[PDB]
Amino acid sequence: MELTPREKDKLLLFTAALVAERRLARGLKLNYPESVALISAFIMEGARDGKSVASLMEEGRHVLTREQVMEGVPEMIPDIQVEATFPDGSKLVTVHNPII
Amino acid sequence: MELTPREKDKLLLFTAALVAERRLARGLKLNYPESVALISAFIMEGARDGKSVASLMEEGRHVLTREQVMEGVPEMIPDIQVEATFPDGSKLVTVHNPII
Amino acid sequence: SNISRQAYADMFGPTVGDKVRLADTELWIEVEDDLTTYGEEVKFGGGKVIRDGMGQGQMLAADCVDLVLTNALIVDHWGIVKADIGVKDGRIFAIGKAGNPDIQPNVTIPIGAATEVIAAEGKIVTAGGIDTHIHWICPQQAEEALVSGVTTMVGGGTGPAAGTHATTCTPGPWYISRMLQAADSLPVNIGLLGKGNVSQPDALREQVAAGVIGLKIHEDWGATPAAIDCALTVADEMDIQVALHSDTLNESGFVEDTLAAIGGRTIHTFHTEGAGGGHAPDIITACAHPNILPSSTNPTLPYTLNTIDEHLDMLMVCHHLDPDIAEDVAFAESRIRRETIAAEDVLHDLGAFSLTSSDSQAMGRVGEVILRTWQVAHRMKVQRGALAEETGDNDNFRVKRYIAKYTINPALTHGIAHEVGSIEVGKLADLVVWSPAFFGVKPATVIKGGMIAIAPMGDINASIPTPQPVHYRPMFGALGSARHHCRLTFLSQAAAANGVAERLNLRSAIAVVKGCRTVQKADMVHNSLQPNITVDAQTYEVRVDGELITSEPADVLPMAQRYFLF
Amino acid sequence: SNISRQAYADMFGPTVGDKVRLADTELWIEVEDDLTTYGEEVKFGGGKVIRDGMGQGQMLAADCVDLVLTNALIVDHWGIVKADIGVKDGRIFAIGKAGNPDIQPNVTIPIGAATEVIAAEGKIVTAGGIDTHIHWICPQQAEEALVSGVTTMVGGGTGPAAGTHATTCTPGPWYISRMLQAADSLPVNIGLLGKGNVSQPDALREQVAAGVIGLKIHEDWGATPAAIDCALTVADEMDIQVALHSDTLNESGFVEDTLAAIGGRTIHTFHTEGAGGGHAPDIITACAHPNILPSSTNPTLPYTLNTIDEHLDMLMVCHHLDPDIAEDVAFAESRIRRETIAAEDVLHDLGAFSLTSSDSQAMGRVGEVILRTWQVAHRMKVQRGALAEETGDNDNFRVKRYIAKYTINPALTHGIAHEVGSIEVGKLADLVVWSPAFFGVKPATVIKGGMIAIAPMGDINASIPTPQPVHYRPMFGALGSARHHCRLTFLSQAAAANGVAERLNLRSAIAVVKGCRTVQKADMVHNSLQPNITVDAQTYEVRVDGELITSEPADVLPMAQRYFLF
Amino acid sequence: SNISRQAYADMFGPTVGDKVRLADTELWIEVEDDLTTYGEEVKFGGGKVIRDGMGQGQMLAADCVDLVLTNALIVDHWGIVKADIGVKDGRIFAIGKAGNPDIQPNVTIPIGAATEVIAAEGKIVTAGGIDTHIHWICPQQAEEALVSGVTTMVGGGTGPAAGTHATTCTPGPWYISRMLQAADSLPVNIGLLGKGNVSQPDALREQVAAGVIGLKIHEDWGATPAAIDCALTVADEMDIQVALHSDTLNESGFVEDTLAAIGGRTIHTFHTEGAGGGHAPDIITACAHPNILPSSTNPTLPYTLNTIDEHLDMLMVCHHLDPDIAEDVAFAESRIRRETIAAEDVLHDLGAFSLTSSDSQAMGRVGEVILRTWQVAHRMKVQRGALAEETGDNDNFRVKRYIAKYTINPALTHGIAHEVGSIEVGKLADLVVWSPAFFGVKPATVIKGGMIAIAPMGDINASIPTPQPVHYRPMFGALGSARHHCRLTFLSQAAAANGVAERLNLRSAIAVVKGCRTVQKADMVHNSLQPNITVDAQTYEVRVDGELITSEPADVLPMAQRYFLF
Amino acid sequence: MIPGEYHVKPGQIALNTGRATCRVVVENHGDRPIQVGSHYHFAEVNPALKFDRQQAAGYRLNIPAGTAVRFEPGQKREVELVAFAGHRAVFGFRGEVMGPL
Ligand code: NI
Ligand code: NI
Ligand code: NI
Ligand code: NI
Ligand code: NI
Ligand code: NI
Repeated sequence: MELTPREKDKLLLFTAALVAERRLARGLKLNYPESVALISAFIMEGARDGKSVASLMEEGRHVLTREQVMEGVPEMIPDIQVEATFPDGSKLVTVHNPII
Repeated sequence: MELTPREKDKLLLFTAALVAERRLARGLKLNYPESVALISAFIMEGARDGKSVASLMEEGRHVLTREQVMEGVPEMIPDIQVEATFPDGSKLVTVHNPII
Repeated sequence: SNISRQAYADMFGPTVGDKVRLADTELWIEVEDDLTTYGEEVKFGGGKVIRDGMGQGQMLAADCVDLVLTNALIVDHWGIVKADIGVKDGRIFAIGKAGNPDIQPNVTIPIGAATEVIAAEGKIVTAGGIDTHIHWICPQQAEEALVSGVTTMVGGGTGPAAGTHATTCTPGPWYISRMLQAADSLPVNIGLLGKGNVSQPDALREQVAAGVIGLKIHEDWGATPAAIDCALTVADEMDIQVALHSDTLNESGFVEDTLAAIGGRTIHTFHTEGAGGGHAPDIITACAHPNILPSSTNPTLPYTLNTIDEHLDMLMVCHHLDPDIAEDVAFAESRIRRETIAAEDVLHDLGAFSLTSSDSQAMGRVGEVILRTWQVAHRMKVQRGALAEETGDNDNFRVKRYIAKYTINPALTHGIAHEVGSIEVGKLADLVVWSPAFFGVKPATVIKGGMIAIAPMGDINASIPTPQPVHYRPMFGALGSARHHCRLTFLSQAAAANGVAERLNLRSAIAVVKGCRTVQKADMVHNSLQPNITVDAQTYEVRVDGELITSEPADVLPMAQRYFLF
Repeated sequence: SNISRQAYADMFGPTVGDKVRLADTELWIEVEDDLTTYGEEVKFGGGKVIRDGMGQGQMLAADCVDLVLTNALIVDHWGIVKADIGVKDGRIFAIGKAGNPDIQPNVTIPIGAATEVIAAEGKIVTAGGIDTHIHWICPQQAEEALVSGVTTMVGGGTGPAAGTHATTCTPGPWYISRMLQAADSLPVNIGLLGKGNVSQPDALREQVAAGVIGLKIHEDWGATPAAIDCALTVADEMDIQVALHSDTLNESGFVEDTLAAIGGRTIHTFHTEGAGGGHAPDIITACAHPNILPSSTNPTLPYTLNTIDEHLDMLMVCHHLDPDIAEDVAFAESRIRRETIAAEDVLHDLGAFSLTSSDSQAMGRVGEVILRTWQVAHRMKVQRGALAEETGDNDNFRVKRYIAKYTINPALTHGIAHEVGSIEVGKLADLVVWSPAFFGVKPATVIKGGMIAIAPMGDINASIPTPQPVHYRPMFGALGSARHHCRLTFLSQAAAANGVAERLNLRSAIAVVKGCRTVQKADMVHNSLQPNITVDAQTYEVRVDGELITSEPADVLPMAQRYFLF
Repeated sequence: SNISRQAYADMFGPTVGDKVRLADTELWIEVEDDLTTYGEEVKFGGGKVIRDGMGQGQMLAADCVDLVLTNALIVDHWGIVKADIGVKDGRIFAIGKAGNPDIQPNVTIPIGAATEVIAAEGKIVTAGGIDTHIHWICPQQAEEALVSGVTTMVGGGTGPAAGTHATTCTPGPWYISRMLQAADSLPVNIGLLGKGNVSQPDALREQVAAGVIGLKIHEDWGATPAAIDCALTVADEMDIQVALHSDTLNESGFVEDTLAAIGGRTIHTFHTEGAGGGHAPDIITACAHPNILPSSTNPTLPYTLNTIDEHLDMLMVCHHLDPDIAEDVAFAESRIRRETIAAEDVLHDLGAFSLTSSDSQAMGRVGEVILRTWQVAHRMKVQRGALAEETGDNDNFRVKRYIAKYTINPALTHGIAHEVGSIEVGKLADLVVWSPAFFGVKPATVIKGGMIAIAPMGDINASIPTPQPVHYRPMFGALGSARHHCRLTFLSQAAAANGVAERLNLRSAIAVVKGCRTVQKADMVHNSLQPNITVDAQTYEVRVDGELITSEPADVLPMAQRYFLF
Repeated sequence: MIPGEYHVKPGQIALNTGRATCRVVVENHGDRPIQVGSHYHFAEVNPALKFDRQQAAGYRLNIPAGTAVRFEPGQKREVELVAFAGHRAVFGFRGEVMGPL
């Protein structure tokens, strides 16, 4: 596969998002790292699908709501940032105030 | 579990194959590392099940077709190799020209 | 007897007249020359040529090379040639024909008992990349750059501190000493930049004497005419380079005022297009000047349909702007401009911009200098067709023009081209071996000073090195004392004379920079154009001799989704 | 002109009278003082204050600091103050007002060309934690403690051997020499404890002369009156500390007999509540004594609804007891007692227990010393309300009382408070920068000897350092020769005089312990209470002057599920 | 008073006459002797024996051991004995009875204040494995081998280069010097092999003088009679070993011609069965010769139902054969032969093959030397029953015969048995502690030179070292200067005399090889058989005195799917 | 589009041009296969190969570099040989020359 360190680092993020996805499916209110991982992995999959940076900056705000996360988590996350390989190379996606 | 470095290294391969499995399920054409991970993990599970090396050298050729992978990927993968613990210990499985 | 050209190419790699596609781009290279004698090629293996009394001779170690890269397809600024490369004492010994003079003709690279072999048939071999805009935010950037094919890193910083997050500055003797000590641990050649923003020359001379090979002038420390003048006066006295991130805010003057302060002296302008920083909206006009060595940072390379959206937001987050303040919005819009971002790609194609760099973790991607350079070359071939300099049905001149941007031109700019930057006799053997399908994206082997430093490696417990998972792992060239022997720490002439290496107990080989002041735009290999360039203050349109310089944004690029897991 | 207090706090961090919640606890700190001149705050960035001729002066390196932490909200035993912190030569230079004396008033921390900047506006800055109950079971404990905000580790051991699994002892000159050599590789300051259990003083003097800064007396090696007397006699001769895990079994005598053997000499009692070990059921009575410096280990901190169940079983597994043997069950029940576990939290709140520690991987969690200290402070505020010493509508005195437990008090106990343990001029610059929402749980930056040693770091290949995944990665302060310059290995006076550092070729900076014998309970900062404490032999009830000391177990704690992935 | 034997075994481990199953195999060991005095066993813990004035004495460090492994069940070539093992100054001090001579009888291993304890009750302790067929393809192989219980690695290479992918050769003084420098970083003892294929003896003498402890003759560099003669002439002058991979192609002669070139001189034949390389189809006949020390590489050990299919394809991929070329197919079929692969297992059982090795990442598995040795012993017990040498209802002699294959016999072959290879007084304390259920598969503790170098380790932040996830992590014996003190770099006598260690600034302890030329088949511990062996040129059938030597392929093996995650 | 594909110029390459060549009939009289590489000194091959050793002095097989010719037991072939060049000094093999020729 000739995985570079950056690709191996993203595998860690994908795994942390699997933990969060299973907890959200059990109906738990997610904590700080679960929430960050879940939204970040969602953006990476959107980039793999060929969605635009502009589209994902908006789609990222509809992954989790205040009722799905623990008290104070939305305030702990003013933004989520992640880079992914889009059809036109690596790009940075910033999701502002993702949880409302 | 007393995991050795070789067992931890295979966990990385299993994770990369989970990424590929989810992308193939969304109907995406897989790229080079996704394709290598998907077929390699398939072989490791076949060895765990007790399939023979000869059987897996043939079964590995029917995991992905040219229509399920990006242009040029079959040419980028002339063979896939992976070792796994069979009932009779570690063995090397080589899948020649896996994607046609 | 005869062999078909297809069978020859399969066995020994391509020869004169054969063409090779670079990765998944539309770029094709043609073999210009082959230094072999047909029938006398050296191949290593069972029943092959490199064996006692055959391709391997009876000479003592002093009389043969330590390493031979056999049948390499060399791609460098000087040619696209098929040859064997000999390495001796960690340096390039010769480019030519390897073998045993006892039984073979025309041998220029003797192979003996003391010779190791790297099989380069069917591979492309290039010099190691040189990135001159590194922010030393974290030490993990070294392995990330090395994996990408970058073997030398010039920059500044002290770790993840505010000063380093913004600027390539290692401030003061204490931090310069600590970073030179930390550099021994990293498998890349390193040179440091000091903080150049001061109007007292002695505060600059102390940093050069401590070890810095250059000074960075950054607007965040005050890129005023007085600070620029002071740094250039010291640079002229001490044979070091000055790197510039100019006054975006036009607080002290406009681009013409900074150019007046420079007063025709040699300076390396970082992110010359200006999205990464500099006089808004016209820092790009600096590429008209003979004393300016202009570089681009990589996020704007090439122009794509996602560029403006990512950048407008990337800048807004870095500076804590908030889209509700009209003046913060007016600032962001003055720095991120579609007109200069699109012109930059054309200016690289014309050879008006001479270097590419990262701006690592500070509006730049450390592992993408090489990949993005080739993406620009591809996009320019697609949009512009053949260059005026092109001879033959190939892209050889465009390839030589672009490879010079991350190899020889950064080396010349920073006064280290006597040690690194190209595959040339006497230079350090920093070489990258690429499979053509993965050229510019994922190298087969990265060699530092004659030892393999990093390479893809399969299962450690496997019966062969190829079984999955295959991922980049550090090799012997990256371990302790072998790493120290195989890497260089660059020092200023003042630091070397003052015995800094001995005082700090630096373990790595030392090299000293020279020729930073005499280098000019005319010296930039294949990238010496000085266009009559203008930027309209109202529209931001870039023109050369009144002609609009523009390009169209890419929807999809090569060297992207086909290769990377994420 | 005027700015609103809300706008000021957003731009420069809180000022006098503003309050800040500590993480997700009910603890609130109030800014007591601010060392700035309003309007003259230094901020770094584009168009900001720290620029040539502005907030940055023209002074030479000898005349300015190497590093400035701007606008820090300092939390230390001595105050909760807003100030700039200057660092020079790896040591704290001043706490005050940073800037350029050429244009700014009241500057006490000069900024020059040689100065690096850490932006601490909106952050809390504390001294690095000091853990004095480390079992050196594995070297991975160093990074785990450093990430938690612990910069100094005192303990003993040789790796995952039976002796070390049970006790903090590095036995004999050979292992002491090997562990001092291994310490150079770890990014924490280290001091070693030897095996104190012997009745021949020369076998103890040899260990001190080899390098140990203290001796551990552990019941597993025989904590008899004769062994305790021998270790204390040697400690008094050699200026080193004695740590004690007393005779749980009451084999040689009861707690009064151990106290008689101590004979009023200075000693550090580990896990004084007794669940971690010690005379059953009354080792807790040692905190009444002026010569005893009492610590708690962290699994019993604070008392929770899962405490007893985890501990009864944790002990049963360690000692291989099996719930079917009535005498093994009688032993387990004599060591794990709800009455002393609940009293311990109150005794910390009253300042009768002076230190907190881990007991790392031997009934203690190496990464939770700080987190659990704050969980106790929270639980005590909830249950007890304001302390008698509290002034104002804040928790400042409780915060100063608790932070002293893992900073200055362990440093004073082990004779290293001249080097570490607090933010004070001349001390090593071991500093932790915290975002208030993550205070005590996940630090923003950990600084060792003036260099950043570890920090959260996002994607290495990203255009900025913040994109995911963000996780703790070692920085330049943790690499080779820079790490050696930025950490300390503590030695006894005998080992330093005998040239142990030169003999073993130790590469790190060396510090020598002093003042271990003169330290007493009265010297424990904010934690000098000597209560008239008793434990009922039949009920285990803890009383102070006849009054029952107890607390209620927590169901849910702050600094827990909101922050951690597992 | 009396204790039942079952209760004794549960408390102190098995004693004389008790049997233990090796992992999940059909092999049973019987305790032959016990060096203790019943009632005087030393056990460490709360209220146990090893305490001041009890099992721990008052002696100074010079008068007691640094480390004691208590109640170990020793398994070595010389016996299966229950004893305490004492270690002093990183070397084996004694095998016997530990304790305090002041109160205990028959003490031969004094325990004092300076003594660390490893609890070996219920564990099997063996010498560290010695792998002599290492290809230095990547440095990650060192940790992989160490985890498997291998503490010494002899081989050659320079990283993932063509030469090293095929052969165990470190070519020339420059690469030999770099690899000796890199070896300081690895937690295994290392010795290097040079390139032996040359007909000019001075090119070989230069490599030995640079540091190699042996020379490898490989067919890929030309294994001709003249090259073999030259290497053996130099080896006889310089006291180093010669390793041989013979001419598979029979290009220069048949196996008899190579044997004539050897001329009765000492040589180590690698992969003697021939699937890994050598004169086809009869290199196996070399085991009849008194001057030949024959080893097997591990992929053919033991013969299984998947062996031929994996190998035929493994070879086809290595050599780039393609199943469509009749001559490439004829070559593959001449090297991979069911007849020799099946005979090899029997030849190991008879003691005609004396060593096992890996051939790491070049048709061999670095982490499986030990596991596969035991799988062969199991398969041979199943197929052949008791050995003729067997006494008692146990497998003790078979166990001693097989353990010698990866411990003492490789050490004797390479002239390092004066330092490593067995648990014997004065040898380096390289010891492996195994839980019987995981014997040969996953060790409990790996000790290098008296320090624990690697061990399974649970959650670093846990209250105890056992909670999940448990995985192998490097310990203090693998860190910087402690690692240097605890490992050996082996040099030739010429390199040691020429001051190579000082010139290269090698930091590790140095050992010098001796006795490579005088070792013969008769010296191979329990494996000295010289059978009258023949191979039929047409059928490949192996016969000893006319009798067919064969075995049946395993369907399922022990030490496999029960233990490994993948 | 195939990543890294070659567009080989069609034609032929003439090997060992201008060098002296000869042809020898060789038979494997042994009972085991023998394979000879392109650069081996042909006069010093396995003695079980029967041919005119005097004619083969200073020659190697005239085949693509790195390739080999296989002789099964009893197999007969006529091979083409090409003279060694450079200093024309033979060292190694069966130690029959060990110097110029
Ligand atoms: Ni900039
Ligand atoms: Ni920058
Ligand atoms: Ni204790
Ligand atoms: Ni403890
Ligand atoms: Ni071999
Ligand atoms: Ni081998």
